[PDB]
Amino acid sequence: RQFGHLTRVRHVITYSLSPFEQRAFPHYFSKGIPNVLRRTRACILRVAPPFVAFYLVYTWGTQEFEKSKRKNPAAYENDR
Amino acid sequence: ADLTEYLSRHYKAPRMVLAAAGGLEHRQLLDLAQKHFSGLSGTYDEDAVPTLSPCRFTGSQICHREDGLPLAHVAIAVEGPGWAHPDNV
Repeated sequence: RQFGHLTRVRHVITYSLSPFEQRAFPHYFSKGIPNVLRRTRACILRVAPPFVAFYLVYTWGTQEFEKSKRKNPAAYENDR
Repeated sequence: ADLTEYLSRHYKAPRMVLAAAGGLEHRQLLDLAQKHFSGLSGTYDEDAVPTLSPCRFTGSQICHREDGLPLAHVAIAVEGPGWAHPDNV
């Protein structure tokens, strides 16, 4: 496991450019924000709904905890 | 058409040199050049005279990966001086 003994690669050509010759942030807001959005659209459907379902169970459970904490109308009413 | 146009443009007298070396008399070479080479045209059509625009050197890499070949060949270089520069020495 070293550079030279990794694997057999053939017929590939890699064109590169010096970091001083090229830019650091090439088309960052131009090409990026769309690419970021595309990536968000790809994942969102798989990622979000469980956290939404958590939020629903969270607020509901806290709501129902506050309901059960509070008074009830059958506590000695219509019973003097 | 391309070959003949390339010839007609670039192969001309002011862009050319006749060199010689050995046992020969400069006067005689000049007579031979006058007698045979003076038939070449001596300037342009007022355009078509290409002059060299300077070439941009770019620090960069090219890596033709090919494991089938027996020995790796590497060539690394920085930007050169040009023919004129005394630094060459």
